[PDB]
Amino acid sequence: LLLQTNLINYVTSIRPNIFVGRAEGSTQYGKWYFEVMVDEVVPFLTAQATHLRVGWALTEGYSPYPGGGEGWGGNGVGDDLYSYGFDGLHLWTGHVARPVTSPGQHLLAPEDVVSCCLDLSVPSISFRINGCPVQGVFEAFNLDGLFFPVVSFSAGVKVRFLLGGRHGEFKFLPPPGYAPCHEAVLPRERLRLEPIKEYRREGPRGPHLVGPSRCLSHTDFVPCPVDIVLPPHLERIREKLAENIHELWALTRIEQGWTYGPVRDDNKRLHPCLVNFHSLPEPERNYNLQMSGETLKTLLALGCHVGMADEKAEDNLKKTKLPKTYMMSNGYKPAPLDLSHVRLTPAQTTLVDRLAENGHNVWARDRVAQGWSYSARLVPYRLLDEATKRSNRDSLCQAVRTLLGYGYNIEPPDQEPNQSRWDRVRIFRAEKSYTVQSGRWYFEFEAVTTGEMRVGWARPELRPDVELGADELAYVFNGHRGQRWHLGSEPFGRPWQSGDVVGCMIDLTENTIIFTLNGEVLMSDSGSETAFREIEIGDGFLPVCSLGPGQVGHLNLGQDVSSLRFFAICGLQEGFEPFAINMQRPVTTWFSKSLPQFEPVPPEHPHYEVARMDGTVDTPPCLRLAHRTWGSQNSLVEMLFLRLSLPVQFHQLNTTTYYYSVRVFAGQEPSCVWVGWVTPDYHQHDMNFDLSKVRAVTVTMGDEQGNVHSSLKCSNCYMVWGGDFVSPGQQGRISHTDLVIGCLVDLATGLMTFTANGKESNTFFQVEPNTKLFPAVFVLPTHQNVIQFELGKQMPLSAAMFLSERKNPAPQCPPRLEVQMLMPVSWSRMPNHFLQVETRRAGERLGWAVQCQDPLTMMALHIPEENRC
Amino acid sequence: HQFGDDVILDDVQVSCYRTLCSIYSLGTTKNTYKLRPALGECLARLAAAMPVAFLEPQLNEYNACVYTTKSPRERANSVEEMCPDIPVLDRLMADIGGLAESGARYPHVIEITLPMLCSYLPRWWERGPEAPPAPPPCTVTSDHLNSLLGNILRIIVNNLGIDEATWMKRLAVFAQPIVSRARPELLHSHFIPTIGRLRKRAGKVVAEEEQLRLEEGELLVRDEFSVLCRDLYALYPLLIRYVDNNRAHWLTEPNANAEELFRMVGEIFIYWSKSHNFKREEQNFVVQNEINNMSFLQTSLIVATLKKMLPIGLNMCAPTDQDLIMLAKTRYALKDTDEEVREFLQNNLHLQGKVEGSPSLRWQMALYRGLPGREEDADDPEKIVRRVQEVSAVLYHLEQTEHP
Repeated sequence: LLLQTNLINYVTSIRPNIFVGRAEGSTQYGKWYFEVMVDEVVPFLTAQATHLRVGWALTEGYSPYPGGGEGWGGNGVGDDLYSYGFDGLHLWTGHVARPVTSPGQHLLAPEDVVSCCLDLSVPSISFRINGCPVQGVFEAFNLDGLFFPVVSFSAGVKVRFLLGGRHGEFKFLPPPGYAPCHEAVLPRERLRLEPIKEYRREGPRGPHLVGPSRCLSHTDFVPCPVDIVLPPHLERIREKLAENIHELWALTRIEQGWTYGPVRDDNKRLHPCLVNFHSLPEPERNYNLQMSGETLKTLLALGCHVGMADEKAEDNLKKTKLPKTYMMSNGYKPAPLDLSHVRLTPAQTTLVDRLAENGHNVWARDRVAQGWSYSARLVPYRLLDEATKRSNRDSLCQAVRTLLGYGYNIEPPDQEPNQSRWDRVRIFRAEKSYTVQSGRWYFEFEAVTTGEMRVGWARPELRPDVELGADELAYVFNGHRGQRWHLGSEPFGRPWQSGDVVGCMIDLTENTIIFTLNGEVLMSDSGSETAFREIEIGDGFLPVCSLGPGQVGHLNLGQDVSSLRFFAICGLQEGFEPFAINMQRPVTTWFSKSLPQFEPVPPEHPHYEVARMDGTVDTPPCLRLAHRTWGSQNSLVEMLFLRLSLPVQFHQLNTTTYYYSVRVFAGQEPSCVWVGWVTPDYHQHDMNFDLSKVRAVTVTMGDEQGNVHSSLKCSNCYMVWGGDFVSPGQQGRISHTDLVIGCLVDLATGLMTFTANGKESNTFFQVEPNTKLFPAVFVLPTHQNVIQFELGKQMPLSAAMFLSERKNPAPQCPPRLEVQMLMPVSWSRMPNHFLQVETRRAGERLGWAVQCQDPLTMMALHIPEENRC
Repeated sequence: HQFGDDVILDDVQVSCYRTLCSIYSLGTTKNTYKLRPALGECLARLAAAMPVAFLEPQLNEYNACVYTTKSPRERANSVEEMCPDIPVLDRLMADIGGLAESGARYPHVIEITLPMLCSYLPRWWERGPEAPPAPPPCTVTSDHLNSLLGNILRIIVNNLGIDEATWMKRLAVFAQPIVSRARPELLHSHFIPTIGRLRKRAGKVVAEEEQLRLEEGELLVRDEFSVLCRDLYALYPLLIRYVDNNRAHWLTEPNANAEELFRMVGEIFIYWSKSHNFKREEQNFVVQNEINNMSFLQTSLIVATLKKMLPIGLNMCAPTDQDLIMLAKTRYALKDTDEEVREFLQNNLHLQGKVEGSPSLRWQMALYRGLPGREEDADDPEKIVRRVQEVSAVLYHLEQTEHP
């Protein structure tokens, strides 16, 4: 009932940048192997424990911010449902204890080896340790995102993550097929361990705020090549192109030093293709004409224009010089067309380059998808290697030079004219305590890289999920687009390079705001100095910042004069001063988390309204939803829920086990798995707009059993009991819960496997009806099994909620029960002192050693009902 | 659009350069034919579209830009034979240098030949040598631009005029990009003596009217003030752009010469503050010329000079004097003399300080000791009250005229 407090240590993790995933065939045969080494114990550094875990990481569920969590204490690697790892004696997936029997049971002792293996075909995550494998696996989980290795760590550990590249000597051997990054893993970039979704990094001069990281090709490893006629003019010009590419091929061969011969040899460098078409072998002729015609088809695959031009190829014939350097073994030296007067054309060159990439895409599909050979292959890429891309671009550029030298112009069909973002621009501010009700101050900002970012001042009621300056609650300036932002972004300022220390400024004495560039005052287009005159003070303002995706910032708040870069502004001569004049501490600052964290419905949200309908004898009390019948608010389907929780009875079998089923009007067979342990799960439901009353939640069924009631009279939508850790984001929801524990035994046939982790344990109402509207849907799940207290012929929901109406058989709706709706984003506050350790070169050498020594802690306000911190 | 290099190569160069051959008669002989300034403006636009670099014809043959491209036989025969009487730019430099000391009235060739220099050597300095951006650079030095610019200011200094002049406007407006580079040695060389000459343009000359007031005399001195106000608009719009590109280094490095400029231009503003007739004379040219005075930078240029320099002059004074500056602002409400407020502040020198009482103040001059300025050796009481004398009256007049 009341709040609780306890000390708590950090939990932090890092990743190799080793991305994999089950694509539509270019999955790189789903086989890699782990390896770890630890050279420490440190069981109790200061107070609690050490938190070493190792596991997988699927890129979607993870923003492990340092601080609160979706449980008790910190974010365990394993706490989220999208987390599969292991401690040394037991494992956590979805924040559940699950010990496994094995020989040599202990925590992660010094001088031990642990590893794993994964298969993308069938979901099978199996682990192993020194000496023998562990008796437990995972299976039956969604894999619609990537995967990569991770390692957890609290403090006081000096482990090293021996990968396998050159120094990762696998003492415990892999099975066949699992290899350390063979074909193109580590794509073009040197390996380097990284923090998972960093938002603060120390620089030499000072800390640097970091924006969100884009999805590094979260799916679609399989590429998108372009995807049938034969006119006569195209026939003759492609025959000419076939001759041109063949003579250029012979030119490249003899330039390499490849003479002509019947058999293929490497020392003598023979090849039988080195003859003109009048005596070339027929398969070579067919091959030549085939990819020549395919190249022309790709050139006009889309609606590209082409037509009559009087056959200018014969009109303007030119030929390249022929010294003895072009002399060929047979005698048929190449005679390329000297059409070098073609200068360039940017758009069609780029289109031909990506069409060459489509040629590479289909080539890689033929090599891997149908061939599936081994390089003792190459990934289907688009911009992996610049050298090979440059070579293909040069070859196809010579091709384009010949094509435009024929005199055949081409242009795109329509000049070559945001599906799931999940990561808005991250927003930074100070707390409300530092609000400037009245005064006149100064600060400045620096950013290493130019991009989408806005700096200025703002009122302290900045709701997130709104771009800065899109509403009245901000007066930021954005330079990259080059316009000062408010309700109506008027033009002002200019772009600015990687530099240009921006000095923001404010004066509440005369109600004026100005901005600076390169330590110099900025000028407006309208013949004035930053026209924000006549601004109401209100409840004061405070500095604010933003960062685009992948950008970097550096907000020196002016704690001392010497740290300021320029400070060459006229304000120091007069009553103006910096912001952060004299504090013992730095300002704490605040930031926003894209955690899809629950929250209550606002009282007067403009589109949405609700009602608590009191009951009668005709019906018990009911919660009624409402919505405007237009609104411009037919947004994504909502994730709503009722406030209070319901733990299952006890973990004490038939003593405390419960069941799980759903009934609409008769006995359906969903067979949702009851968990059996305490495992608290909330009410939950979803509903898309219909421009009507939508629905109305009610508590009913007071005769002999507990039962949710869910009326609906306008559409099909999801309405069944949820979980507790629910935070999937906002999208059209289907089949997003996952995971089944593959608990095993030494015979590898253990009868302890159990489907679980009902994060969204919701049965899909898409399947149950199929009829032409005007329905009377009264879906009603039942989890409260209810032992019969005073059976006596004739168990409401409310008896189980409050723990003071168990004897009460009638239903009730006290005010604490409230409908509540899921925000996508909410404010937060970072620690003043980040974990200074875990900066041991981000992997030094001899398997990328990482060092962590010093301790640092929070306290907590762990709510009992909500299970966060 | 910088298309002048290539799009007029073939005999349009020769045809326009023939006009350059005939330009001598427009100034050498004068029967009746006024249009020479407007003709000089149209002439000055040719230097902006001057592809051939004729500082040295030999290096021009070295450079890619008319004999080199086509066969020179077809052009027929020498590049210098087109204009054997061409003015060499070094010889033009010597010509204007000798003519600067004389400075007689239109010197008629200054109206047409001077804008060649500003329209061409700024246009070609970045192109050629002595300008960090493969053939030899054809052209001029940055010091050449500095030297001639010293002579530009000297030409305006000598050509004061007594009743009339209507040529400073185009020349000052045309010579905008030469002020952009403006290597900092010229402040010591020319601008401080030149502003001293403007101090001599003040000092009982600007105050000619008040001696007569001890109506006809006001009319006569107003007619002389027409020449003065035109001279202010001659010197100021070069000074504004120079101040914008060099105020940062004046603030960071405290320049003594800037201290003298601050008190001099403040003296000009003090004369402007009480002189209603000078304000009316200022009102004459702004409405006659119809200058927006926005792209060049109520919308006065004299107050702009004061306000743009005022960070530098305030930066010279220490923060400890700020309370005494407030007291001095109250002192000038009594309309006391300069010696009266000077001595009344000097004898009551103990009123300053308040270091230990206010920590917010203590942080302020903690910076002031950290500047390149030294400890209390140069800042004697006499210089301190001199700063009080200037800035207190400056903010008094500026605060009154702020209210529109």
